[PDB]
Amino acid sequence: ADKELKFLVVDDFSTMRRIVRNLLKELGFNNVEEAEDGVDALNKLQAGGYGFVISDWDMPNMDGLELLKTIRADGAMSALPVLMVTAKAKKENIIAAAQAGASGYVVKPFTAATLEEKLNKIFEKLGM
Ligand SMILES: [Mn+2]
Repeated sequence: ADKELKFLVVDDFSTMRRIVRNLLKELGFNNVEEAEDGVDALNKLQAGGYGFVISDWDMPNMDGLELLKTIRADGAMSALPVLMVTAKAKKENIIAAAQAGASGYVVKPFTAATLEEKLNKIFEKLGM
C-alpha cells in the first residue's frame, strides 16, 4: 500500500469487477478503475496514469489476450504489468498469453490474501 499504483480491473461481469476492486481496497490500493472489456480498457489506458492491469480473459468485444497484445505492442505502455484472470469453467490458451508476455495468472474467484501473494510475486520478479 506504500506503493503508488493506479490499477485497472477488467471483467465483463460487473459483480466480479467490484469484488476485485474491493479486495484491492483491503490491500491498501485505493486508486482502482474498472473496465468492462478490452475496448473499454483501451479508453481508460489511453487517458494515462495506469500502473497495473488485472484482466479477465474471455470477454465480449475484445478479450484479455487481445488486450494484452495491444498493450505489449504500445511504445509507451509496453511494460505495463498484466495479471491474467481465468475462470474454472474453461482453461484458456495459456501458451499464447505466455508468448505475449503476460505478467502472471490467477483463477477467479480469489481472496485478497491470494491476490496479495500474486501481486507480490509480480512486483518482486519485475522489480517494482
Ligand atoms: Mn469474462
